[PDB]
Amino acid sequence: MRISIFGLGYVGAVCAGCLSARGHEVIGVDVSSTKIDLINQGKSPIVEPGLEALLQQGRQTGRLSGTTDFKKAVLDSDVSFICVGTPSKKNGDLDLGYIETVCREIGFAIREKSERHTVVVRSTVLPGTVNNVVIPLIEDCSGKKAGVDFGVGTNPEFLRESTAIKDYDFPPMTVIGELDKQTGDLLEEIYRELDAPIIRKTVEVAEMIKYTCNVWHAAKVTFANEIGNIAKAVGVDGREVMDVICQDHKLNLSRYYMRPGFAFGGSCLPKDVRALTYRASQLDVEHPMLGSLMRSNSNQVQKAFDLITSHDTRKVGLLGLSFKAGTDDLRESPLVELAEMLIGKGYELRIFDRNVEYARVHGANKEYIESKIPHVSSLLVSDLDEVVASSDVLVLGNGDELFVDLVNKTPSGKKLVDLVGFMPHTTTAQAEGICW
Amino acid sequence: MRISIFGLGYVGAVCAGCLSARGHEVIGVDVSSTKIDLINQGKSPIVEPGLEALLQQGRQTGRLSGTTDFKKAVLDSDVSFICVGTPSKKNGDLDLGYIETVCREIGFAIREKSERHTVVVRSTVLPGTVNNVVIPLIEDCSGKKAGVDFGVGTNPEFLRESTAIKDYDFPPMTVIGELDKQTGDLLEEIYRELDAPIIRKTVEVAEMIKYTCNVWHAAKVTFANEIGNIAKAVGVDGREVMDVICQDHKLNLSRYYMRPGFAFGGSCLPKDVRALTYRASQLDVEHPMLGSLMRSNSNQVQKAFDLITSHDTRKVGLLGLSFKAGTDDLRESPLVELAEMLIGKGYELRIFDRNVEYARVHGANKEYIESKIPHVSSLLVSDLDEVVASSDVLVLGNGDELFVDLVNKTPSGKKLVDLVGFMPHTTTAQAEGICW
Ligand SMILES: Nc1nc2c(ncn2[C@@H]2O[C@H](COP(=O)(O)OP(=O)(O)O[C@H]3O[C@H](C(=O)O)[C@@H](O)[C@H](O)[C@@H]3O)[C@@H](O)[C@H]2O)c(=O)[nH]1
Ligand SMILES: Nc1nc2c(ncn2[C@@H]2O[C@H](COP(=O)(O)OP(=O)(O)O[C@H]3O[C@H](C(=O)O)[C@@H](O)[C@H](O)[C@@H]3O)[C@@H](O)[C@H]2O)c(=O)[nH]1
Repeated sequence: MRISIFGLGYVGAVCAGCLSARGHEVIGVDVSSTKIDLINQGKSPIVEPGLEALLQQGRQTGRLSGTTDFKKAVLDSDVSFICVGTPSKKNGDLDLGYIETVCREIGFAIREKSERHTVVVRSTVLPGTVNNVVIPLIEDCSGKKAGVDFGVGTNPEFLRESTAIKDYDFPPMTVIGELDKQTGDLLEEIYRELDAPIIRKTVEVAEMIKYTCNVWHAAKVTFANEIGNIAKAVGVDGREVMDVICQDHKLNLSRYYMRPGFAFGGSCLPKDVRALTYRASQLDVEHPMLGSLMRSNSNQVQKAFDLITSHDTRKVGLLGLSFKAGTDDLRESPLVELAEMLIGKGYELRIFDRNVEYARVHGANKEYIESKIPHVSSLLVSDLDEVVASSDVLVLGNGDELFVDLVNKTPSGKKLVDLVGFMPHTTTAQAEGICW
Repeated sequence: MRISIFGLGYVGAVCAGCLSARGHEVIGVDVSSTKIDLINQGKSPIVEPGLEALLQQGRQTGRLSGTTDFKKAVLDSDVSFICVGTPSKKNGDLDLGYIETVCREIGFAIREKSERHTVVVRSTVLPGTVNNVVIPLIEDCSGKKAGVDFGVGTNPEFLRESTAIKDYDFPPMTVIGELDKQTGDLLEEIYRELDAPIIRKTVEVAEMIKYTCNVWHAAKVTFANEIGNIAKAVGVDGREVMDVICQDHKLNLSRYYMRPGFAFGGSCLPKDVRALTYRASQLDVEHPMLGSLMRSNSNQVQKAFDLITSHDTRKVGLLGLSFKAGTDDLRESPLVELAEMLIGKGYELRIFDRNVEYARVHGANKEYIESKIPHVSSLLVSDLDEVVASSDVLVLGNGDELFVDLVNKTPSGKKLVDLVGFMPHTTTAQAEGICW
């Protein structure tokens, strides 16, 4: 394939060498004469193991070249990858400056070109960028329409500097953001050989996936460092602790706990976050991320409240009260806190929870249910169909399978508020998700 | 084996059932006759799948019994598991009330016992608790000493409510905080048959692991929730986003990024955290956890600085300057930030970095190095031995394998500050770790 690459930095130079190696005709394009000079001499502009050899091979085979002539590069390629920088502005927002000039440059170049050109954004940009910045600019400068007259997609990079070539050859996955099907198919063909999944999504979803990956990496480092600081302070090797945490692939290094949804609760998570942060504090160990968990958690409870009370009706049916489905435990249940907020604000609440109902009459926590929270437990209704029929707003609070049927066959005149993830798709006028 | 379990709540009742199902003769002890009466009837005090059947089996084989008579329980068992509650005090700290009580009971009961008895704490308690609270109480109440007379250890649990039996039967791992080898060996025998590693560590490390696991679980939930909230606000399904993140077992769901150490840097992680958080703010999306990362990160740079400037000497040698070993990239390097802090406070700094030195001669970054960061680059020394010879404090800043030798064979008169994890062991008078 004939490929142009705009930006020969840490990402673009790697893509040029990697694509060159795979048999494609590659034209690297940059504003820096110096970067263009080094590439044409087959030299690495950066220290990245293996890159020079690949640039070398690319020149020797005549498949790799560089230039500042963007118009010619476009003219002589079928697809252009945008790999220019997107640094922070002073305020932390992303600076689209470089993206915009390349978009203008590309737009003007396809204006005179009759063959269908394709533009793929590899540069990391915030959700909405392609739809609100890239496309309007390219369309405006070219006088042609996105998708129809030129292909447009995104293809976020997951390469780490110092292992960039291995990461390219052996990625966790390939992500493609697509508008027109043809560009998606084009990208699929380019990466077909790699031993990894090809994931095709909308452009906005692809952009959000990339950011989430990077912020997750940052969060992991921060977590380890804070745990580490606390360990040292109590006289233990933080590396030793983290080493055993990393041996658990059932809970720790798995997808469990990673579904967006509602606040956590129960008698262990909140209590242990509070104790560990309290100990850190006593030991003068700063811990901003760990110290923010309870606040974020309580914010999630408020968010649910905000959704539920936005419907101009006081009739609410809460499906689930225990902190998780399958248990009767009410200790620090967010659904109990939600219930109390609603009662406090005058809502006509009915609650369904088969486990708590059962425990109310058979078990060891009857006192707590009948005497400590009668204001909540007195609102229990044995029949699910009655909570549903008499309520205007139905909130799926925990994961009881009993609630599936309600979600897929919802009676008329109800508003669903999904805190768990039962809904097959995204928010509609009838049903809204806490994170979808 | 004969075993007594103290506290028949969500944890102990499961342990009682699971232990008896494995042939052990179990005596459950609780202060609540209500729980005790129900267990003797082969009935579960909570709703937990399969517990009743396990409890009835224990009753029908004569292996499971319940009582308020703790003296008899101790006399008639080889080991006592402490599974009592450890709830929050009003200020967030750990409430040790129930633990203390059980410790005095056992101690008294033990004063009599002829055979050596073994006490194992399953309850989640902070590091320092067994040595500063449990042992003193028992020892003082028994008239005996820990280790020689009675066994003592910890054995945290990782069971989840609603799937407690399955979790018990197939745990991620077994963790033992051992003091005397006899206790440890005893626990090993109990858990030998489980298909998962048995990890024996000190009591402090053991407890730190338990707290870390739970706080990690909370952090995962919180991350997914915050990302979910942002996703919803930008118009996408947060679960679809998180679903793809979870398809990456190389970087996302792996141990990568989980070593305690130094701040993160480079031209992507900081920039992307800042951009995402900026956008979230614009969209009125609160994000306390994501919003604390950059502050935690800058705190970690300060911590390293604090370690370094604590030795009453101005001769600092910084080993590593790029944000990562293996690359010359200096963008948002925390090592550069550290250097600038040391320079500003007047230290006499020498810096070694092979990759940055090379880039100063070959590559497209000669400018930033020679004209944007002269005050730092002019401190570069090409010879590692000279940096070591001339410096009093040596900072291991990134993971260059060239630094291994210095750590294993450290010349006399040097203080090491390890920011990455080269040290084989924990902090000493001559070498200190940022998290060990
Ligand atoms: N939003 C969201 N919430 C979740 C998810 N998964 C779990 N939760 C919630 O996290 C909370 C705790 O659930 P879980 O960890 O399954 O149960 P539990 O509290 O019983 O077990 C934890 O504490 C035990 C303990 O200390 O005793 C641990 O042993 C155990 O491993 C758990 O960490 C609950 O409120 C859940 O709803 C998720 O993917 N998304
Ligand atoms: N304390 C600690 N720090 C770590 C650890 N692992 C990495 N770091 C640091 O994390 C930072 C980032 O390193 P890394 O992710 O290896 O490199 P890079 O920044 O080049 O790649 C990341 O951004 C790319 C990108 O957006 O281009 C991503 O593609 C890529 O996947 C990474 O997420 C560096 O400062 C590291 O030193 C750890 O286990 N512990």
